[PDB]
Amino acid sequence: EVQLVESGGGQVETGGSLRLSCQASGSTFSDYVMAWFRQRPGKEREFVATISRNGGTTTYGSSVKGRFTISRDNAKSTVYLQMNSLKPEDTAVYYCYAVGGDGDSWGQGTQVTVSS
Amino acid sequence: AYTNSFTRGVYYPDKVFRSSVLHSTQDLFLPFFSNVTWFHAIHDNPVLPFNDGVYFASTEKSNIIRGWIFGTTLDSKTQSLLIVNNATNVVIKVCEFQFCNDPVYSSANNCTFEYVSQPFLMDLEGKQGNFKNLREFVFKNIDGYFKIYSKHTPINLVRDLPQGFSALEPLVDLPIGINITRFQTLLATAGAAAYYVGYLQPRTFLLKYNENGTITDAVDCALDPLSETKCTLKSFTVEKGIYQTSNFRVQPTESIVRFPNITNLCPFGEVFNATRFASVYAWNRKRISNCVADYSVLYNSASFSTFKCYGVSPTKLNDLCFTNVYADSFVIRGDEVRQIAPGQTGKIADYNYKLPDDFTGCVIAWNSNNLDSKVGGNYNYLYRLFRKSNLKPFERDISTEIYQAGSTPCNGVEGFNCYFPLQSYGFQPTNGVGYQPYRVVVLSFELLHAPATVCGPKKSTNLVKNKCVNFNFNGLTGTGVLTESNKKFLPFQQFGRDIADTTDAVRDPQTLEILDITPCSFGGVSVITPGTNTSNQVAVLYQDVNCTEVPVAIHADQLTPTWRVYSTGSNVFQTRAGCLIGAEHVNNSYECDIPIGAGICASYQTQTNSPRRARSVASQSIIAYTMSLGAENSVAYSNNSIAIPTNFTISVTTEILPVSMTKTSVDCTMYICGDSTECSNLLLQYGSFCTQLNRALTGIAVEQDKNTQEVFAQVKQIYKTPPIKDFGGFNFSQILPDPSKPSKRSFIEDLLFNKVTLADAGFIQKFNGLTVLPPLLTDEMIAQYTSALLAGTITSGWTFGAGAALQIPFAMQMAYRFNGIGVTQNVLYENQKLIANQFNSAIGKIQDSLSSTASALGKLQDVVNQNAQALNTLVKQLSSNFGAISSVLNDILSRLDKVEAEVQIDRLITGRLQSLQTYVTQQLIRAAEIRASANLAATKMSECVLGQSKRVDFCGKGYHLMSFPQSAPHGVVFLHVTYVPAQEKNFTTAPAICHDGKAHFPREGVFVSNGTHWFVTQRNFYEPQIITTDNTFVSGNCDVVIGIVNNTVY
Repeated sequence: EVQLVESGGGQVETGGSLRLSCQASGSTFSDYVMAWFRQRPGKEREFVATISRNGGTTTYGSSVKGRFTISRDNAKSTVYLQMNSLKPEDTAVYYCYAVGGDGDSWGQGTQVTVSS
Repeated sequence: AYTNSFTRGVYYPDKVFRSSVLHSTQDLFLPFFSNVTWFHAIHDNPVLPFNDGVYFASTEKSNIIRGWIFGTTLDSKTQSLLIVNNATNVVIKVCEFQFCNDPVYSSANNCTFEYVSQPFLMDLEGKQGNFKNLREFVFKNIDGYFKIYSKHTPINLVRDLPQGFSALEPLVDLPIGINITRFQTLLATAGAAAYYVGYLQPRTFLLKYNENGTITDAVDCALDPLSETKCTLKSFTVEKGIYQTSNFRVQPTESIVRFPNITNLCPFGEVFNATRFASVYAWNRKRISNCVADYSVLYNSASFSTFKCYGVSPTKLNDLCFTNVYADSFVIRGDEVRQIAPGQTGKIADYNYKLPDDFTGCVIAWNSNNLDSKVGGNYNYLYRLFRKSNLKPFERDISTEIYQAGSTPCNGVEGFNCYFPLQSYGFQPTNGVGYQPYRVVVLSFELLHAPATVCGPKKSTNLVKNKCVNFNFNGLTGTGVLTESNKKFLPFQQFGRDIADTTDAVRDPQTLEILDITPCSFGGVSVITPGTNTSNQVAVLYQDVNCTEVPVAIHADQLTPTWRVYSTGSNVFQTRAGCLIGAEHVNNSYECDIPIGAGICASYQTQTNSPRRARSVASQSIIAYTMSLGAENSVAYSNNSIAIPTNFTISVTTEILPVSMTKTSVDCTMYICGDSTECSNLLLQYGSFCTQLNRALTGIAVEQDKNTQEVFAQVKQIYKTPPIKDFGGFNFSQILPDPSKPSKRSFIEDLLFNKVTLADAGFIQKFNGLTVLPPLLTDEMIAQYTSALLAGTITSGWTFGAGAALQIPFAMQMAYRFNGIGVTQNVLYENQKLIANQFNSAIGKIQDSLSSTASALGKLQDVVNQNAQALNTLVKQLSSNFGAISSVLNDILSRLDKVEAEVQIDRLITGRLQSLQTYVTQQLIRAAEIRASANLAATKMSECVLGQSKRVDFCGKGYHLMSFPQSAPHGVVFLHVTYVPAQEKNFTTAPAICHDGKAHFPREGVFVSNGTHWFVTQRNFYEPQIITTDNTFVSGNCDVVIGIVNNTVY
C-alpha cells in the first residue's frame, strides 16, 4: 500500500508550467525525500534537484536552481512540484524516488514532455 | 574358495612373555574369521595386493616351499624386497631384480641389505609323525619394521583351516622404510599344496596368557563376530554373553503410528525473487516469518552464478537454525563480485555496504541482465564512491550529503562545488564482464539465542525416503533420513532447538526438510557369542534397527566378505531392540540365558531339530526366542484342606562377598612426583589435594584393617574345634581346619586357597607410588578365626556370638535348633542319623562343586579384577600424555628448556593429578560399597552364624536354622542351611468343632482330618494324635464361621 503511483506528468509546451504529484496510495508521503530525475532520449540521465525531509530545505540543483518549485502537503500526501522556467532539456520520464523506507522507489514512472 | 581365519590374526606385537593378566595393544592385527583366498592349483598363484596386511600359512606334506619377493613393482624399477630359504640359512634381499612372471635370481641389483640366520623350518613336521604341519607366517610393515612371525602348528585336518591355537613371536627384521603394496610367491602346479591368504588391519588387541609366557587370547573388532567378543575381551574361553563390540552401531527402527501429512507456506520468495529489488544505496531491509528455503536446493542450484559463503561450508545444510537474519538487497558492478567479502578494501565495499571483520554465512549472487537489463539499458541504480561518512558496518545512510564541511577546499565549497555522492550506475544486457549486473544480497546471522522446541514440526518415522546422498550431513560428520513434516507457524524465522542445543532442521514453506533428528543412525552393538570353548557358531544383535535396512552403516561392505559383516541373511528377526541378523526366531520360550533385549534370550539344547544342531543354538546361526522364567506352577484355594508335609528337602549354595581391597595405599606424591625435585617443588607450590587424598587412602587402609578385624573379631576370644570330630553323627570332614597340615586351612579351605586361580590376575606387584601393606590378621589368623567359627557353630550353641563358648554337643545343638524353629526335637531324636546323612552328604557334594566350579566365585575374583583394572587403568592413565609432547616426565624435563619444561610438566602433573583424584573418588565409592559389603559380611557371620537371625533371603531361602562362615584372599565364601518341606497330601480341617455346646480350639496344632476322623497335628509335620483336653483348650461356644462339623474331642 506504499506502491508509489506517480502522476502530474504530461505534455507541456516550452515556456509553460506543470504541477507534479506522486502517491504511495494508502500510506505515508510526507517525510520521504523527493528526488526527480530526467532521462533524455538518446542520452544519459541527469540530476535535477531534491528536497529535505523537514520540508524547510528545498535543496535544488547544482546549477541555476530557481527554475523548479517543490512542496509537500500532509492533507493529501503527494508531492506538489510546480515546474517553471522551461528549457527543452527536460522532456523526460521522472522518478518519484521516495528514498525513505525503500530508496529507489517507483512503480509507475510519470512522463513530462517539454514540447515546443 | 573362501575360508575363515578362525584363530589366525592373534600374535605378539612386541616383546611380551606375559602371564595370565589382562592388557591391551594397538597395532596392525589380522581380523578373525577373516576369509582367506585359496591358491592350490593353476586350474601357480595369482599376485595379490598387500592391503597394508597379509597372512600366510603352509600346509605341506613334504619340503617344497621356497621364499617370496616383496616390493612395489617387484621389478628393478622400484626398491623391492626378497625372501629366500637355502635349507642352510635364510637371507633377506632388498634388491631390485628384473620382474619375471614365473620364478629365482633374475638380475641382482642395488642390494642394500644382507642377513644370515638359521633356515625357516619345514618338513618332517609334515611327514615323520604321519600328520602334517601348519606353518603360520605374519608379515607386517610399520615404520619400515618388517614384522615377520612364524611357528609350526601340526594338524591332521587338511580339509580346511581347523581350530586349535598357537602363539606367534618374532624372527628377524630390517629397517627398510619401503612402501609395500604388492607381493609374489616363489617356488622352484595343478595340485600344489594348500595354503591361506588373510589381509590384516590396524587394530587393538587385548592379550591374555598362560603361566609360561605364551599367547592364549585376543579378539577381533568388526569382523569374526564369534571370536569378536570384542577386539578386547581377554579370552578365547569366553562364556555365553552379550558383548558390546564397536562404534559403527546401527540404523533406525519402526515406531508408534502417528503420521505428518501437513505442509504450510510463507512468501519468502520476494526476499530473493522480487524482480524489482532496491538500489545498492538503499539496501532494502526485511526479516520474515516462519518460512525457509531448503538451502541445499540453493546450494545445488546453477541459477546462482555466485554461491559464496563466508564461515559456513555449503555442505552443512540441515542443522541450520539461525537466530537473526537481516536481508540486505543491493545491485552490483560487473567486477565487484570478488570485492564482496567482510572487511574488504575498496570504494563500495566500505563506502556502500560494509560487512565488518566477522564471518557472513552465505552471500548469494547471480547475473540477471535478462530480468533487469533492458535493450535501452536498465538505468535505475547508483554508486557512492569515496565521499561520505565512511560507513560503519550495517548502516543505511539514506541522507543526502551535499557537503562534508561546506567551506574546506578538499570537497567543501571551494574548487568542487557541484560534487555529489549519488553517482548513478547504468548497464546493458549485452555488455560483458565488468558491468554485468549480478543480483546480490547480504545474509548476516546472529547466534547464542535459540531456546525452543519448534525447530521440529515433524513426524513420519520411516525406513528412508531419498537417495543415499546428504540425508542429514549433521550430527556432525553426518548421516540420516529425509521425509515430510506436519505443523503450523508464527512470525519467527530460522531458529530453534528441540531441547537445549538439539538443533534439528530448518522448516519448510515449500520443501521437505525434516529431522526430528533423522538418525545419526543410532547406538547399538550386541554381538552374541556362546564361547569358543563349546561352540564355533556366531550371530549378531543390532540394538534398535529396522532389520530391512542392513543395520551397520547400511551395507557398508567396504570390509572383508562375511555373512555376518556382509549383512544379507534371511535368517533374521525384529525385536524391540532391533534386527537380529543371525537369528532363527522361535516361540519356544525356555528359561532366559544370554540376553538380547526386552525379553529375548538364547542357549537351547543340542537336539532341538537336527543332528547337526549343537549345544550352541542353531549351528551356523544363533536362535534367540522370547524370554520366560518358564511357565506357571499355580497354587489353588484350600478352604480348610491341608496338603500337609511328611518329608522335606534341603540344598546348599555358595555366597560370595568381597571384604576388602587388595590392601593398597598410594603415596600421592611418589605416585605423581616420583621423588623428583621438579614435581616435589611444583606440588608444594600446587594446592593441598594430595594431602587430603592420602588421608582418604590411609582411611581406607585402616578401613580394610577394620573390615578384616570386624569380620574376624566378632568373638573376643578364640575357640579351637573339638579334638575328636564325632559330632552326634553329623560328619563335617571338610570345614574344620587342618589338625597338623601346613597352613591349617580347612580341607575345603585348602582347596579354595589353592583352587583360586593362583595367578589371581597374577598380581604378584608394586611399581611406583604403589604399596601393599599386608593386613592386620594374617591369613592363618583368618583361618584360626574360622576355627573359632566352627567351634561355636557346632560346639557351643546359639552362644559363641553370645560371649564365652560353652562345651555342648551338636546332636543336642541341632535338637535345640529344631526345638526353636517351631517343630519339636522329635525330628532328629527320631531321625538324627537320617538328617545327619542328608546334611553331611549334601555338604560333601557341595564341595565337589566348589572344586569343579571354577569362576563360580566370580565376585571375589571379580573384585580382585576390579582393583586390577583400577591400578591398570591407573597406570595406563599414567600413560596418558595429556598435553605434553609425551607422557614421560624426565625426558620433557630435559627435552625442553626451563619455562617449557616446567609448564609441560605442570600440565602432565595437573592431568595425572586429576586422574588420580578420579581414581580415588571411584575407589572411595567402591570403598563405601565394599564397606557395606564388609559390614554385610560381618552381619551374615554374626546374625546367621553367631546366633540365628530371623532374616529372610539373607542366608539362604527361607527357613533359617544356622549358618557357616568361610574365607578367601580378599573376600569370603559363605554357605548356610536352607530347609523346605515337601510331599503335600490333602487333608480336611476346621476352625471349630461343636461339642457339648462349647467351642474347641488347639494350642499348638490344627484339627486335621483324614477323611472320617479328626486329629491334631503340626503344620510342617503330620503327626496323628487324638484330640483331648490335655494338649488343647475349650472356651465359649461355636462362633460364626464356615466349617463347623462333628467328631468331638476326648
